[PDB]
Amino acid sequence: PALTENGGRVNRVGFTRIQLIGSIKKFFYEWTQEAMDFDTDEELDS
Amino acid sequence: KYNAPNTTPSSIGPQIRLDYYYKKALVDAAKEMYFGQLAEVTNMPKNM
Repeated sequence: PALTENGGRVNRVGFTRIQLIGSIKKFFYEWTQEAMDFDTDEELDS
Repeated sequence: KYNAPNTTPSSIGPQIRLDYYYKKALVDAAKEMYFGQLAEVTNMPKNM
């Protein structure tokens, strides 16, 4: 970027900006009372 | 899930204890005694 004693419109410059994009997206089990009761392991639920 | 009887395997897996064991057992009362009561006893000495 040069210059001179006279000056004037000599060195014009610009700027930009960028963009970003994201997203948010996204399970069960069942059991019977007879299963828990008549089981040998009484800590099965845990 | 389900707990079908061991022959039809349970959903969770194998089952070990299928029975509850009642500790107390059943005995038979001794037959009441009749002829033994009526008796006389004579002592037979040894070396005789």
